[PDB]
Order: sequence, then structure tokens, then C-alpha cells
Amino acid sequence: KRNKKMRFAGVNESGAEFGSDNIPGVYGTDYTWYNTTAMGEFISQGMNIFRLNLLMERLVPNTMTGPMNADYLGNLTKDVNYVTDKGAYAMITPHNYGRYYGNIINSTSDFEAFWKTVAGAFKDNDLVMFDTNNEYYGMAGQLVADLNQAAINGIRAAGATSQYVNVEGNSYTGAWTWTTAEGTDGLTNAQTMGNLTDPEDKILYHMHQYLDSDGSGTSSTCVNSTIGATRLMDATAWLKSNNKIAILGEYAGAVNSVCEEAVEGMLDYIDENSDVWTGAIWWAAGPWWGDYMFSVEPDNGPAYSTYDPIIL
Ligand SMILES: *[C@@H]1O[C@H](CO)[C@@H](O)[C@H](O)[C@H]1NC(C)=O
Ligand SMILES: *[C@@H]1O[C@H](CO)[C@@H](O)[C@H](O)[C@H]1NC(C)=O
Ligand SMILES: *[C@@H]1O[C@H](CO)[C@@H](O)[C@H](O)[C@H]1NC(C)=O
Repeated sequence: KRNKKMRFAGVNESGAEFGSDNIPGVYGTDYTWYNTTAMGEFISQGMNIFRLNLLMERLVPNTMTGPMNADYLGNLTKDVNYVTDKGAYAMITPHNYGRYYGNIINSTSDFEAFWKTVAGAFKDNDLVMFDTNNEYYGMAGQLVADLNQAAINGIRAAGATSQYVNVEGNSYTGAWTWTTAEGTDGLTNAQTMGNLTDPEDKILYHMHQYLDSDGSGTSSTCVNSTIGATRLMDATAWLKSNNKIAILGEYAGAVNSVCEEAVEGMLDYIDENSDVWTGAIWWAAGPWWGDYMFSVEPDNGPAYSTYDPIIL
């Protein structure tokens, strides 16, 4: 019900980043790519954005300054092209939590090199979005901002000038903790991330929101009937104040009455405040979820029949 009131409505595709113990890992054992048929169904239903998750170390092995692995990049491009050739947006998401081979990415120059490399492969695709990194955590707030800034600079330096760059905060880029959670340097996302600059002026602030008590997305129990919209409120104020726009890049509820009402209430809030929220992206689709309580993968997603119409 809630899509044509949003610039971007769609689903995460999760699976190509799985099994991160094993890098490079092996297709079919540790990770997989996406089901173009299922993505095609979502597109023909009216969804227009897919957040394609991947692992940095598989796309660019050894060092962040190295060349790409052509087979992994090949499959990324195949899934991206299926989506963008049909007019939907493909967001490229390194699902790495600010960490490269386990270690916090401390070098902004390594990060800019990585992003200049990945962006060069897609610089002429106007339907591609770049997502600097999924859910920075346990780091200094200033380094996370500086890493995000290094990514924008890398992306534009490669000549990828038409694409929106999704910048993510520290502390799992949670919306509800945007003004409160502090990094190891004592600074919040509100305190560090407003400074980000882009010569092409296409920065989308990329936040996540879950509805259980600790916001982990771990429990099928949603706090209460309005916990979704209420947790967006502080971040919405912040966005209007500093004249920024955002997208809710991850969200989900379980299949129960309270989670359902809380999810639609949140998506209603986003429509009410579409001056700063450009849309929302469900977590998650992808073929290797089985009975995962948030899986909206059409053929076996337990959340699909319930929340696919809500998104739509
Ligand atoms: C791919 O997606 C289609 C549409 O949802 C589904 O019917 C099919 O079973 C899926 N294939 C695999 C291998 O999961
Ligand atoms: C890419 O996808 C093909 C299936 O089309 C698979 O055979 C291959 O192993 C995959 N390779 C990588 C690196 O993902
Ligand atoms: C749900 O819990 C939050 C957390 O305190 C609270 O702010 C909100 O008002 C609650 N909603 C209802 C309907 O009780």
C-alpha cells in the first residue's frame, strides 16, 4: 500500500555475503547470488530498489587497493544489470561493518581506493547506488564520518557522478540512536555525520530501524504498536534541521499483529515525512533464508504473504 508515496521501495538481497569465516569462500557452499526471477516478480509488483549485499574481501581480495575479482564482480554486474535494465535501482552494499579481514578499516585512504575501484566498474549506470558500508559499529564516530567522506571522494574521482551515495552511521546506523549512541571517541552520528560533502550533491543518509527492545532485529517480539514511527522521530528532526535527506535501508517485523501494526505505522510516518525520507527497504530477500522470520523471498519467505502487500 505504501510505495507510490516513496521515491524508493524495495527489498534487501542477502546471500552473497554469507559465510564470512571463509574468504574467499566457495559459491554454493558459503554464499550464493540472487534469484533474478524473484527480483523480477518484485519489480513487476512495483518495487524499484534492491539493496544487493556483498563482501568486500571477495570483490577486492588481499588489500583494499588491489584489483577486483572478476568472477565475483561478474556476478554482481549480472544481478545489477537485471535490475537496472528494467528501470529499478541497484544499491551496491559491502556488508562488512567497517571491517576488512576482521580488522577495523582504519585507513581512510584504503577505503577511498576501494571505492574508486568499485565505482569505476559501474560509473555509467545511473540506476546504481553506492552504499559505503553496512552498519559501522564499535568505532570512533569521527573515523566513520571520515570513511564515509573518503568513499564519496573515491566514487566521484572514478567518474561515477550520477549515482546517489548512501552514507551510513556508526552504531549499526540505527535511526533511534542517531542522536544518542556514542562512538569510542564519545561522539554521535548526529555530531559527526552532518559535515559530509559531495561535489555532485547526492548524499543519501542511510539508517536502519528494528522494533525489538534492543533494536537488534533478533526477537519476533516488537516492543509495542507504535515502536516503529516513534523510533524514527529523533532522526527525522535531525534530518530537517541540517537539511538532509535519508532512506530507511533496513527494517522488518515478525508475522504477528503488533509487529504488523508497528511496521505499517512506521511506513505511514515515512510517507508523512517524505520531505526527508525518500523511502524504505525491507530486510530481507534472498534465496538462502529458509524459515528466517524476516525473509520475504517469494517462494519460501515466512514474512512474504504478510509484508509483501504492505510494502507494495
Ligand atoms: C526463484 O524465484 C522464483 C520466484 O519467486 C521461485 O518460484 C523459484 O523457486 C526460485 N528459485 C530458486 C532456485 O530458489
Ligand atoms: C557466479 O555465478 C555462477 C552462476 O551463474 C556460479 O557458477 C559461479 O560459481 C559464481 N561465481 C562467483 C564468484 O560468484
Ligand atoms: C512504545 O514504547 C516506547 C518506548 O518508551 C514509547 O515511547 C511509546 O510511547 C510506546 N507506545 C505505546 C503505544 O505505548
